Amino acid sequence: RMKQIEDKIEEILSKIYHIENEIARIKKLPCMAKFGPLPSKWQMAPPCVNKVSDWKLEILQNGLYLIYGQVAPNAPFEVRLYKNKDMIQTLTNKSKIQNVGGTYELHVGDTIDLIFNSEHQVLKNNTYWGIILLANPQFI
Amino acid sequence: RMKQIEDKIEEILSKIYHIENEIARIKKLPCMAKFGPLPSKWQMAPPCVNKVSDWKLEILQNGLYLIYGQVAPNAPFEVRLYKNKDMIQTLTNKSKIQNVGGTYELHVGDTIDLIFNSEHQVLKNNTYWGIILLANPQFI
Amino acid sequence: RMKQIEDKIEEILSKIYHIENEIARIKKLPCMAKFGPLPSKWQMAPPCVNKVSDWKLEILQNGLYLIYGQVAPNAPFEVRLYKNKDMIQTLTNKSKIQNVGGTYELHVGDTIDLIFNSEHQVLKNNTYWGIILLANPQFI
Repeated sequence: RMKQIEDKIEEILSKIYHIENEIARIKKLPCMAKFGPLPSKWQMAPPCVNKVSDWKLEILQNGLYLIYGQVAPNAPFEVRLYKNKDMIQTLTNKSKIQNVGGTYELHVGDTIDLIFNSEHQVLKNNTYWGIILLANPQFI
Repeated sequence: RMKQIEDKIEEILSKIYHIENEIARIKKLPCMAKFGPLPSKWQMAPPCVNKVSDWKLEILQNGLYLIYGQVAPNAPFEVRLYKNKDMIQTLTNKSKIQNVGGTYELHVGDTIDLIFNSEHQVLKNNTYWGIILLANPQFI
Repeated sequence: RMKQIEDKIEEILSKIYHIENEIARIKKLPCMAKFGPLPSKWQMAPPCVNKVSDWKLEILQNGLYLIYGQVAPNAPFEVRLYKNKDMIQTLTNKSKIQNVGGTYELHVGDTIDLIFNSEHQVLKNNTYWGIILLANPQFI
């Protein structure tokens, strides 16, 4: 009868250890990435995105993303944000620092790219763009 | 004295079971909805919103929402997003695919509607809009 | 041998109490602030922001923020949103209610201010702006 009690106590300790493991994991528990400003390249925080090349990223998780950034201006001025082949934003103003992005549903395999007409039209040390995953509902 | 120990062990098991219940619930624990592209109608992920009619939704929780979507163009072109009776955005460009929405504080009872000037001006299979609840602070 | 069992049971109870404390804290666990519409002044929900003056706020945590609001129009019309000294948005339209803000990376010490050309150009009872912290990755 002592042995039973002692065997239950051993089982209880083990469950408590398991629980503290679950709690540790809960305490630890969004996906984001940013390119630039140079000299910084891709910075990230399963991944929802994969860097492709400078200024260009690939989406690895279906979902609702917010894209953000700024282009600092330094041949007509033109900076374009692309989703795959579709131009999704064009920046045209050479005087002011301009915001880039918006909220987009994106699917596995999509790419996002920020392309400069002339590389030297832009102050690469105050120009950057990033992305954050807001949600991944089943319907996307 | 054995009985006490055994009764405490029974009480402990029950508390552990309760704890694992609380953990299960924590592990399980945003509100979102999307209309379209057709043939899809309302898709959702207490609810913060209630569908009203096609393209139209009602808010059931006070809060800060982000509205998103795109209108794919196919009589002057005009698509309008409404909050109640107030037009909150107008889309006028027949060439490019255009984003819809922005961040809005919304209150219980508000409605959001996307209204097309001509139904057939739009490619309904690449046009959709959705909403996500970002936060519900007391001040809204 | 009884004493050992009893001492283990005491230790177990204490661990369970600790666990329920951790769970309580987990259950309790975004930073936001809103100014206006008047007569309301600053409303908030370590803080990520500190009010400075009416319509003006200081950032105390590095991070990615979404700024939102609306200006309800009532000398050429001009309302400007500032980040430090940089104008980041200008509102110029005296007919429609206009959205303010966008997504911005902000650093400790930055200020955000909404400045009216003429105070009485605006309906202060339907004009307000607010901010929400989306994320604080190491790279900001």
